[PDB]
Amino acid sequence: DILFSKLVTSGLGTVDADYKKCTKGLSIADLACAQYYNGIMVLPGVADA
Amino acid sequence: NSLNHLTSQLRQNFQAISSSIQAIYDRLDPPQADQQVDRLITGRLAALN
Amino acid sequence: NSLNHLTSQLRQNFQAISSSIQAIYDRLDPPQADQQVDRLITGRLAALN
Amino acid sequence: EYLQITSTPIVVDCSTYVCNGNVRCVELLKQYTSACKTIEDALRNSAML
Amino acid sequence: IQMTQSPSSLSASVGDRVTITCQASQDITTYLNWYQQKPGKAPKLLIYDASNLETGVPSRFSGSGSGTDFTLTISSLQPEDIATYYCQQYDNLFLTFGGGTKVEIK
Amino acid sequence: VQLVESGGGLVQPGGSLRLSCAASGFTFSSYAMSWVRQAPGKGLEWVSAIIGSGSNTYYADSVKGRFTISRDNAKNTLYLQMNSLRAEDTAVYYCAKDTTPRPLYSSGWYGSFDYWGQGTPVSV
Amino acid sequence: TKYNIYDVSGVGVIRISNDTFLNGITYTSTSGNLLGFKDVTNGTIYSITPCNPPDQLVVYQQAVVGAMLSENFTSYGFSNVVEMPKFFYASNGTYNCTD
Amino acid sequence: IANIIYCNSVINRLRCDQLSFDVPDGFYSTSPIQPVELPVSIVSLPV
Amino acid sequence: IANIIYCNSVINRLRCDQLSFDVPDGFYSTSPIQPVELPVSIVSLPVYHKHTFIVLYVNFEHRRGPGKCYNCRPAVINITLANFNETKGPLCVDTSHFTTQFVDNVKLARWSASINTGNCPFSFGKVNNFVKFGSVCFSLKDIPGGCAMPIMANLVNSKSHNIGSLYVSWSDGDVITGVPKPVEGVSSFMNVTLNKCTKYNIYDVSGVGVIRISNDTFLNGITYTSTSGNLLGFKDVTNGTIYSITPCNPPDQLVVYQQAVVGAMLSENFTSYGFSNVVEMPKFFYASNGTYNCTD
Amino acid sequence: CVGHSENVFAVESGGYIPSNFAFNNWFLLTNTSSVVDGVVRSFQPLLLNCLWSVSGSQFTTGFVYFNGTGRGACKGFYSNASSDVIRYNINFEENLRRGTILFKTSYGAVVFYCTNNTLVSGDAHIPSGTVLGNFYCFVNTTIGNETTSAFVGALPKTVREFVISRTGHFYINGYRYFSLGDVEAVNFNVTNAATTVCTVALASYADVLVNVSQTA
Ligand SMILES: *[C@@H]1O[C@H](CO)[C@@H](O[C@@H]2O[C@H](CO)[C@@H](O[C@@H]3O[C@H](CO[C@H]4O[C@H](CO)[C@@H](O)[C@H](O)[C@@H]4O)[C@@H](O)[C@H](O[C@H]4O[C@H](CO)[C@@H](O)[C@H](O)[C@@H]4O)[C@@H]3O)[C@H](O)[C@H]2NC(C)=O)[C@H](O)[C@H]1NC(C)=O
Ligand SMILES: *[C@@H]1O[C@H](CO)[C@@H](O[C@@H]2O[C@H](CO)[C@@H](O[C@@H]3O[C@H](CO)[C@@H](O)[C@H](O[C@H]4O[C@H](CO)[C@@H](O)[C@H](O)[C@@H]4O)[C@@H]3O)[C@H](O)[C@H]2NC(C)=O)[C@H](O)[C@H]1NC(C)=O
Ligand SMILES: *[C@@H]1O[C@H](CO)[C@@H](O[C@@H]2O[C@H](CO)[C@@H](O[C@@H]3O[C@H](CO)[C@@H](O)[C@H](O)[C@@H]3O)[C@H](O)[C@H]2NC(C)=O)[C@H](O)[C@H]1NC(C)=O
Ligand SMILES: *[C@@H]1O[C@H](CO)[C@@H](O[C@@H]2O[C@H](CO)[C@@H](O[C@@H]3O[C@H](CO)[C@@H](O)[C@H](O)[C@@H]3O)[C@H](O)[C@H]2NC(C)=O)[C@H](O)[C@H]1NC(C)=O
Ligand SMILES: *[C@@H]1O[C@H](CO)[C@@H](O[C@@H]2O[C@H](CO)[C@@H](O)[C@H](O)[C@H]2NC(C)=O)[C@H](O)[C@H]1NC(C)=O
Ligand SMILES: *[C@@H]1O[C@H](CO)[C@@H](O[C@@H]2O[C@H](CO)[C@@H](O)[C@H](O)[C@H]2NC(C)=O)[C@H](O)[C@H]1NC(C)=O
Ligand SMILES: *[C@@H]1O[C@H](CO)[C@@H](O[C@@H]2O[C@H](CO)[C@@H](O)[C@H](O)[C@H]2NC(C)=O)[C@H](O)[C@H]1NC(C)=O
Ligand SMILES: *[C@@H]1O[C@H](CO)[C@@H](O[C@@H]2O[C@H](CO)[C@@H](O)[C@H](O)[C@H]2NC(C)=O)[C@H](O)[C@H]1NC(C)=O
Ligand SMILES: *[C@@H]1O[C@H](CO)[C@@H](O[C@@H]2O[C@H](CO)[C@@H](O)[C@H](O)[C@H]2NC(C)=O)[C@H](O)[C@H]1NC(C)=O
Ligand SMILES: *[C@@H]1O[C@H](CO)[C@@H](O[C@@H]2O[C@H](CO)[C@@H](O)[C@H](O)[C@H]2NC(C)=O)[C@H](O)[C@H]1NC(C)=O
Ligand SMILES: *[C@@H]1O[C@H](CO)[C@@H](O[C@@H]2O[C@H](CO)[C@@H](O)[C@H](O)[C@H]2NC(C)=O)[C@H](O)[C@H]1NC(C)=O
Ligand SMILES: *[C@@H]1O[C@H](CO)[C@@H](O[C@@H]2O[C@H](CO)[C@@H](O)[C@H](O)[C@H]2NC(C)=O)[C@H](O)[C@H]1NC(C)=O
Ligand SMILES: *[C@@H]1O[C@H](CO)[C@@H](O[C@@H]2O[C@H](CO)[C@@H](O)[C@H](O)[C@H]2NC(C)=O)[C@H](O)[C@H]1NC(C)=O
Ligand SMILES: *[C@@H]1O[C@H](CO)[C@@H](O[C@@H]2O[C@H](CO)[C@@H](O)[C@H](O)[C@H]2NC(C)=O)[C@H](O)[C@H]1NC(C)=O
Ligand SMILES: *[C@@H]1O[C@H](CO)[C@@H](O)[C@H](O)[C@H]1NC(C)=O
Ligand SMILES: *[C@@H]1O[C@H](CO)[C@@H](O)[C@H](O)[C@H]1NC(C)=O
Ligand SMILES: *[C@@H]1O[C@H](CO)[C@@H](O)[C@H](O)[C@H]1NC(C)=O
Ligand SMILES: *[C@@H]1O[C@H](CO)[C@@H](O)[C@H](O)[C@H]1NC(C)=O
Ligand SMILES: *[C@@H]1O[C@H](CO)[C@@H](O)[C@H](O)[C@H]1NC(C)=O
Ligand SMILES: *[C@@H]1O[C@H](CO)[C@@H](O)[C@H](O)[C@H]1NC(C)=O
Ligand SMILES: *[C@@H]1O[C@H](CO)[C@@H](O)[C@H](O)[C@H]1NC(C)=O
Repeated sequence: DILFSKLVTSGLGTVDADYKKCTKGLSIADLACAQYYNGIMVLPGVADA
Repeated sequence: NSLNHLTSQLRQNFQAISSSIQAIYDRLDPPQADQQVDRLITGRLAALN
Repeated sequence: NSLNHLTSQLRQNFQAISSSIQAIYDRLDPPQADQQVDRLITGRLAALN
Repeated sequence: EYLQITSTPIVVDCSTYVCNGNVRCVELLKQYTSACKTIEDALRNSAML
Repeated sequence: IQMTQSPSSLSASVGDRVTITCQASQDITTYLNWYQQKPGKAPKLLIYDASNLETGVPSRFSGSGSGTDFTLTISSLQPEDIATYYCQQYDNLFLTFGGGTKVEIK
Repeated sequence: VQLVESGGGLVQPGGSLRLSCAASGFTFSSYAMSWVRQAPGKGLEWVSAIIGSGSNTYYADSVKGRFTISRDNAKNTLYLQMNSLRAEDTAVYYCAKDTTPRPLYSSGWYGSFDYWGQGTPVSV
Repeated sequence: TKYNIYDVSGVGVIRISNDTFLNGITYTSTSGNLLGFKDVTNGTIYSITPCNPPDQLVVYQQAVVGAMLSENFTSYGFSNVVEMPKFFYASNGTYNCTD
Repeated sequence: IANIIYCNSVINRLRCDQLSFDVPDGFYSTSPIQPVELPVSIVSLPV
Repeated sequence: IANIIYCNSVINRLRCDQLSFDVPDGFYSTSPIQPVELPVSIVSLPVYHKHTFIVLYVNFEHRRGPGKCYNCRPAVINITLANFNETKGPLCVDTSHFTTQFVDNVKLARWSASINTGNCPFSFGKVNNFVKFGSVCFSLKDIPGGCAMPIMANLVNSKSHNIGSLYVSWSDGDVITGVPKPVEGVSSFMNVTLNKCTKYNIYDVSGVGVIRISNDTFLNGITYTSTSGNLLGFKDVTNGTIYSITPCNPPDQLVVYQQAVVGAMLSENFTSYGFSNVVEMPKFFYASNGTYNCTD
Repeated sequence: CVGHSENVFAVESGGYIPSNFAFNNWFLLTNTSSVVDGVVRSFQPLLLNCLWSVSGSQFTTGFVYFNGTGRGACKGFYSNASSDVIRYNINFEENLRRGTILFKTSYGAVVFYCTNNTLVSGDAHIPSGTVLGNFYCFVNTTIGNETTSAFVGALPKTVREFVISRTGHFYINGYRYFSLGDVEAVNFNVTNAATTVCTVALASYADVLVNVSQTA
């Protein structure tokens, strides 16, 4: 957790987008949903914790 | 896969009058046809890269 | 090969009236010269890629 | 010692990224017969492997 | 080019209908300016092209004329209008002004 | 828009002066400028005019050959050079701005001054 | 619907959101696409979403056996739909499987 | 002509869009077809 | 707005240029700001000289009569092209040098003429900046195979109107050239400034740089160019002296550590970027605020 | 040549220059900038029909034609058929400050001269921006009775090689300065003759790959 959280968390990077909230969208689309609208999909991490 | 992609790019016009180099010199004067052929050269070299 | 290819691509016009940025601004008005220089920017940025 | 074993996989819908869902653009895209297929297979096979 | 304005001076009561003329001794067609110089200050432009009212002066002023005869009128002479008025042609780039005309209240 | 003149003073006959007029609040290189003087208690007399570029300069005959008009578009300054002054040259000199903007590659007409400076005295 | 919102044209679906953004009347993204807008007279902020976002079809032995969806519905003719941490999945699978 | 496939079924659309009669097992992105009966919505500043 | 930084200091400018609030440790290239006022230098070979003046006169006046509408479009337009004698075809230029001049001859106040580029590869006023041609002809009527330049009539704080056009034809070449205007006193053949950043036009090559005198005794040619096409030097044809050309602001390399700039690699002797100490390395100069007594 | 005779050689069969030639005062021709260092490919007039010496070998050349007449005793392989270029190898630091070069055309006689004295050029226009007293070069054009003098330009202080093309291209030290039009023959009548000219070579264009160092 020191190397995963104490070091810079990639919140400004490749977060696997939650597609479930993008289409119903009770709020303006975030950075992850905006990428999805342009066809860019970030798949879930291969190495599950 | 790479061969079919490489050979199919010869159909592209690259905003030129036609994809056939001979069809340009048979339809435009030398000084103006050259600027059109130059688009085919740059586009096809990019395909090779 | 990579360095010579990068330095030689500066001679290309990329469909602009000239490969010299200064010669464009001496020959055209500011609003029309920007449309010509914008071609050199895109062409040269592709050379760096 | 630190060694990398994974890279966050990213896949793109070629039609959506270039046409933004415009129906007329998708018709123009089909003429680029092997353009989108090559891009999608390159990303799909690498992620699956 | 020469310009002559008549009268050289005039005086009228507040609210009257003062009229000052200018002539060009040559066909000027429509190229005439009307200026106003209050005592001790720089002039201001009132009318250009002999009839186009300027954007910062009240519609009390008006101008008309063509060819060799021109006229500037004040519909209701207010106390602020005491000044000297000039006509200036620009048909020839060696432009000339007139001799002026002075107004007075009573 | 503002115009401010400077450089007035007292000089002996035959002397010289360096009248200057600074401009601000408008694109200076787009408008022609002219100097106009008012002799004490007399009507306005046009002295000289210069277009935006500076290629064309005009002078009245009472001043022709003696004065020299100039402009520096880099720092919004209009100049007037007076040489071989005489007695009747004494007056208040105003720098004026034309009302018609013109392209810098053009040479054109003038004569509808919409803004005027405060004026500066010149005595001889 | 085809829209022209504040001189910006496009095609999409408009809905009501519960945002309270105070700045501006139009909101875009890094790609310049229109994500939403504000009604200057009514006070409500409306969101925008493309009509047909991309799905992912799963194919096995020349047949389409599943489909990852962005909403909870029985698309592509499948009968069963289940929930997953970041997407919805639909198929005629009975889930009586291990491999 | 040797054989023909109609681009009607969901599997056939993918085969037609891939320009291939056979498709290797995997995950393929696709988009639903856009409706053609589109209403018009207009919003403008009151001026 | 959450927080802001002004792009005023050297570190802040680097952060703003990098589009990020923090910068990782490393080396970052940068370029000093160019001087804002540049003198002009011109070098040209004297050739058989004859001078043609292409002059375009534009004048228009409103419909004299009962209706005096100022804002209306002008009705009658006088447009002349000097020596353009209609039936003889386009006015072609035979002289080695030529100049284009514009005479906005309207007298109405607040009305001014203008000419626009259109679909031509050059502008009317900009040809005079040493543009070469193999042939060029102007005409007031369409030339088959040429380009068109709109002529416009403008009114202050009002919408403008097209009142004609100028049609041009040309071909590439080195025989004909455009010059600003002959002025008695100035030598257009060798008039240059040294050691100062200057805009130059040297033997048909335009650019911005610094000129100095050098060693080189090269015997062949008069201009020397690099692989990219940039001009590296030239020879004065009279004396035979060769001059070098250097860019006014070559790139430097800044060193950033712990969110601050600690040093800068420079190409010359100066305490640039505010550092108070400068030393010399085998390939470059180094400037920093360091004391030079550390080990690691 | 300059008697060094390293510059006078024997043309190989076919018109090729020997591989061991020093190329002293053999300039690369160009209508633009000159290469400093590098490998470049260009069409250059380096296929010699035949070449002969003039420094110390006697037989003043006088008029030399493009079609072969007027040639000296050329060394090695020699050929007929009209050449498109005549090359004049000039000795060390010689200058065209005196003497003349005569040309012959289908429309008359032409002569190239250059001076600062307005009496030698008579009536000729000189631009309003030159330097008085500096040498400028001119040209006479004679049609039997009339002689139109005209200004053409300025030339370097010293000349190492003079090349004239059949189409009038005038190269000095490798750079084209003038274009006189079609010319049938030339005569380098310049003073200090028999010692100002080293070699003369009739040549034709050929595709070549060139090693260039320090513009040479
Ligand atoms: C400086 O700039 C000038 C611009 O004028 C350049 O001049 C051109 O130079 C090239 C050199 O290659 C010339 O092109 C050549 O033309 C020769 C002409 O001779 C034949 O062709 C014409 C056809 O109309 C006939 O009338 C004539 O009788 C001849 O039959 C050709 O000889 C050349 O190619 C031909 O011959 C060679 C022989 O070796 C063959 O190998 C070829 O395959 C081909 O058959 C070539 O075409 C061009 O004409 C010149 N133009 C002008 C206007 O002068 C200078 O070269 C340039 N200098 C530098 C250093 O670049
Ligand atoms: C393109 O042209 C350039 C310029 O001419 C040419 O480069 C030259 O190559 C030669 C040969 O390699 C270099 O000369 C060598 O330099 C050093 C000087 O200390 C010596 O060690 C060498 O001596 C050898 O040659 C002697 C005779 O000169 C022999 O006696 C001795 O035994 C040695 O073998 C040798 O001279 C020369 O320095 C460069 N020139 C320059 C200016 O750099 C290049 O080779 C050409 N390339 C092609 C592909 O044509
Ligand atoms: C349209 O505008 C042009 C340009 O101003 C007018 O041409 C000008 O016409 C006048 C009168 O003929 C010319 O003045 C005279 O010129 C000759 C020069 O030889 C001279 O003998 C006279 O002393 C007098 O100055 C003026 O030069 C001429 N300008 C040009 C550039 O041609 C034209 O007349 C106008 N046409 C209409 C219908 O309005
Ligand atoms: C190129 O042609 C010109 C024009 O002929 C030659 O220039 C000089 O021209 C004048 C007038 O035609 C010649 O006449 C002589 O002029 C002088 C001065 O008046 C006088 O001394 C003589 O009585 C006679 O009239 C003059 O001969 C001629 N100059 C020379 C030096 O001969 C010019 O010479 C021609 N170029 C060459 C290289 O010859
Ligand atoms: C707008 O509605 C959304 C509905 O998702 C609200 O977001 C949820 O907020 C609750 C607490 O109110 C959280 O427990 C949920 O986890 C949130 N949703 C998600 C998807 O994470 C949001 O709070 C509402 N906002 C306003 C201003 O009304
Ligand atoms: C997907 O849709 C189904 C059907 O509406 C939802 O299932 C119902 O969920 C509600 C609570 O939201 C329960 O009370 C019902 O008993 C559920 N089952 C049925 C058969 O109606 C399901 O919750 C939805 N899931 C999401 C994530 O939206
Ligand atoms: C998934 O299962 C559904 C179950 O409804 C299948 O739907 C049937 O499709 C056929 C045609 O193939 C229709 O005639 C039937 O009416 C449908 N419903 C039923 C209840 O049988 C569907 O085909 C299946 N899809 C796949 C790809 O296996
Ligand atoms: C596409 O058509 C070609 C031509 O029929 C097929 O290739 C032939 O298939 C038969 C099958 O019996 C083979 O015996 C032949 O040798 C093949 N070649 C030729 C030249 O006849 C091909 O199989 C078809 N492919 C698909 C995917 O439909
Ligand atoms: C070299 O160029 C400079 C700059 O253009 C010339 O100086 C100009 O000379 C004229 C005539 O005296 C002045 O009106 C200009 O104002 C001067 N320009 C500047 C920037 O000072 C100079 O005359 C040119 N010629 C030579 C031979 O040096
Ligand atoms: C670089 O510039 C610095 C500062 O001008 C030079 O510093 C002094 O210069 C004198 C004269 O050359 C030397 O004798 C001193 O020893 C130098 N002192 C210091 C403290 O540096 C320096 O010599 C210059 N170097 C070069 C190579 O130009
Ligand atoms: C390096 O040291 C110099 C010494 O001159 C510092 O210069 C001072 O900088 C401050 C602002 O930070 C000015 O107010 C002073 O006037 C400057 N001079 C002096 C003599 O104190 C400089 O700040 C230091 N720079 C770095 C990057 O460490
Ligand atoms: C080479 O060209 C010349 C010029 O056309 C030919 O003509 C001879 O030229 C010489 C010298 O001018 C004269 O003496 C002769 O009288 C000319 N002869 C003729 C028939 O006109 C010359 O013959 C040509 N030589 C070759 C071999 O073609
Ligand atoms: C023409 O140019 C020559 C260039 O040499 C000038 O002649 C020189 O004049 C100076 C004195 O001013 C003498 O010291 C030189 O010896 C002269 N040169 C030679 C080669 O003897 C000449 O004055 C110039 N002007 C005219 C009108 O002929
Ligand atoms: C080449 O130059 C020499 C030197 O001027 C010329 O020889 C003179 O020619 C004229 C011709 O009329 C004679 O009057 C002189 O007596 C000659 N001698 C000297 C010593 O100058 C020679 O003729 C010129 N060549 C040509 C073809 O005109
Ligand atoms: C906007 O307010 C109006 C007027 O009360 C109402 O008709 C409309 O439905 C409202 N819409 C929203 C999203 O509040
Ligand atoms: C489900 O799987 C089990 C083994 O895990 C198998 O025995 C059984 O037959 C399957 N089907 C049902 C309906 O239970
Ligand atoms: C103008 O063109 C006419 C019409 O052909 C022609 O007769 C005349 O010579 C030309 N020249 C002048 C000076 O008008
Ligand atoms: C100029 O002279 C020599 C010869 O080219 C050269 O080696 C030297 O480095 C140059 N001079 C200077 C002062 O840099
Ligand atoms: C050319 O020569 C003169 C005279 O020798 C010399 O002073 C000058 O520096 C040189 N350069 C130029 C550009 O005049
Ligand atoms: C240099 O560093 C050493 C080691 O830390 C220290 O002892 C010494 O005092 C320092 N000297 C100076 C002049 O800073
Ligand atoms: C050239 O022609 C001359 C005259 O006919 C002849 O003597 C000579 O041998 C010829 N040379 C060649 C190479 O044809």
